[PDB]
Amino acid sequence: SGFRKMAFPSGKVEGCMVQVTCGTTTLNGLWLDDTVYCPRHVICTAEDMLNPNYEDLLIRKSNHSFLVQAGNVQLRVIGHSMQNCLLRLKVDTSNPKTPKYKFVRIQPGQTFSVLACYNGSPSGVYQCAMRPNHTIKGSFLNGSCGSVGFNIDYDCVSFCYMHHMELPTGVHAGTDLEGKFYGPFVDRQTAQAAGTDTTITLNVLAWLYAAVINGDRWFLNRFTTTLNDFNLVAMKYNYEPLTQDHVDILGPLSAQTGIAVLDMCAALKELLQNGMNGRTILGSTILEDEFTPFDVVRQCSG
Amino acid sequence: SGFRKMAFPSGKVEGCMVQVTCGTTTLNGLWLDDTVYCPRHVICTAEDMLNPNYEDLLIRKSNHSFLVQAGNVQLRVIGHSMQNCLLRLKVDTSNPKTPKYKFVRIQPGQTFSVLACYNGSPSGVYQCAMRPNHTIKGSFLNGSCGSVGFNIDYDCVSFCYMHHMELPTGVHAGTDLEGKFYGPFVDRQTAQAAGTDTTITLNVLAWLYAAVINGDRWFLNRFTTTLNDFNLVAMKYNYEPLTQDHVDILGPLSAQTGIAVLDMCAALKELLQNGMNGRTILGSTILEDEFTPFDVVRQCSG
Ligand SMILES: *[C@H](CC(=O)OCC)[C@H](C[C@@H]1CCNC1=O)NC(=O)[C@H](CC#C)n1cccc(NC(=O)c2cc(C)on2)c1=O
Ligand SMILES: *[C@H](CC(=O)OCC)[C@H](C[C@@H]1CCNC1=O)NC(=O)[C@H](CC#C)n1cccc(NC(=O)c2cc(C)on2)c1=O
Repeated sequence: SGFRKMAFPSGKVEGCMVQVTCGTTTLNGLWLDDTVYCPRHVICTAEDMLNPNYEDLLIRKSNHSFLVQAGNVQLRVIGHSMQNCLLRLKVDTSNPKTPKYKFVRIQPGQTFSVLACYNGSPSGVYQCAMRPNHTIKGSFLNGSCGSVGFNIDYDCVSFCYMHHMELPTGVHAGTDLEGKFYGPFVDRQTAQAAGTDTTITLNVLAWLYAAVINGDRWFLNRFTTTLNDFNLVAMKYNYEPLTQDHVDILGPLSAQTGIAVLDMCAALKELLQNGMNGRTILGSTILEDEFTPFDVVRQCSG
Repeated sequence: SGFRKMAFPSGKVEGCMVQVTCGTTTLNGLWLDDTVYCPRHVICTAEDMLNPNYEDLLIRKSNHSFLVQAGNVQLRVIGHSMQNCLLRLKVDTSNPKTPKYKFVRIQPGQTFSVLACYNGSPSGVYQCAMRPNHTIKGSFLNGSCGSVGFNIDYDCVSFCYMHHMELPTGVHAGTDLEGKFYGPFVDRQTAQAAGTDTTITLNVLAWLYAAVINGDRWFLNRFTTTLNDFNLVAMKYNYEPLTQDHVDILGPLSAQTGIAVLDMCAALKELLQNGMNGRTILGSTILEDEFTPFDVVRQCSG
């Protein structure tokens, strides 16, 4: 019945994306009740990037210094504070399109949809995963900062990402909605590097479980193996190692397909060794690891 | 700055997705002003699939025979007609969340976002392209029919797709919002086949133009070639042939990168002949053809 990388619907978040300008510099922010969250680097000038004192740069501002527009209509600011790497700006008006929501801090290999925005307007939406090295392989132009990542859960919106910046390799770094960065990164134009990235092993498996449910069984083999043998191979190929928790978590997809997590791992193990022979799994010629167990069922079961 | 497959934001459409039940059978429909469009096969029973008389099956129904719920609140039906392969159901109430909109009939290789829905609720959103053989490689479970495809253009929503059914290969068929199918397909459980599929040549190019703007130039070469030589190779590899219109259309990305459409085609030509040597373009190990010229700029320029 098909397997696509698919995002959550964006409407609920769309109604929360306001424009924040401070002096000249203009980026997106998130409007939940009478707060507007945006990156603190909104207060920076082109120079205040190599080495900026935020606490200081900010002590040189007031509520009226910041301009917040919903589509075209300004919100009057009445409070402005620093929340780690964000600004928490109080506003005269509380958002009428504010959904049920929570702020969460996703673990690496966990996924979220990004809503890419410019001057407060949403430009598009795509799925991605939080890398082990604590990065994102997003698509983000200049003015994209403030753009958010989120998981929906019925009518509840869980915010997990706000975009701050791009790193050397061409990869993206940002923070939770508590303004606390992901990985060891800082809001400055210094030379910072993402660590070496591993492959999210659990996700790769879930993706085979999905290939199977989608009638794609070629790479299946008879061989089994122990978590122990498999972990030795995983290290070679820079795969994140498998914890029994992970195998328990694949239980539902395991039972659902009548393939034992460890039988599947044996199939993977082989693929890591025996290439793919220019075949395709679900149409991919590489091992997709941006799909959680949860992603897989949700799509393949309701 | 990154290149992702990204959908348009779904909010505008989200507010248009109602549940339509007729007897037992329950699928999604689209609520624009006081009309509800849904597939006509809503009126079918499990048996009325191999060979159903719709005009007849429908002549055996009235306005109250159909149940339309917005989230949970019923819309009173006051008119029910057949619009080719859709139903046009009139309702007591006009939709308060109806956007500016038009109904268009995209050409093959043109793309749209799909909003996958179940019992009137949106489940997720993904980009795809209308294949040359007039199919879609979507992800669609049972109850997904009624789900729509669309292009946004500032605040205007252009509807181009409604989902009717799956075909042998694992591919998806449906219609425009005039109820007129795409390709030679019919709303019946007969054996219908998609033609052989070609590769959307223009899109493959735009995707290299994007790889280039995203600092990915390895596959570039010195060789040029004429539209004529390139078309001969295209046929071999089941690529859709290049019309000068197509090359004119790549003009903006051409100028934008200082690579001449025909210089780029020469690079492609080579790739079709000289594999990829297990390299990646924009991280893909195959030639991506689900990206229009227009898709490419929009993402890489605002
Ligand atoms: C924020 C955009 C925004 O809205 O703010 C301006 C109004 C951007 C997002 C970037 C632009 C390109 N791609 C992105 O993801 N972030 C920045 O530009 C940050 C600002 C902060 C903090 N920033 C500032 C200065 C330099 C850099 N870049 C690098 O450090 C860097 C080094 C290498 C190599 O590649 N990038 C940066 O992200
Ligand atoms: C519509 C789902 C819906 O909401 O209607 C039921 C309430 C589905 C969408 C399908 C389900 C699985 N994947 C999809 O994209 N469409 C149908 O099930 C249609 C109905 C019509 C018209 N339909 C009916 C009967 C058979 C088939 N399938 C095939 O013809 C077929 C043959 C092979 C091989 O694979 N599929 C069908 O789509």
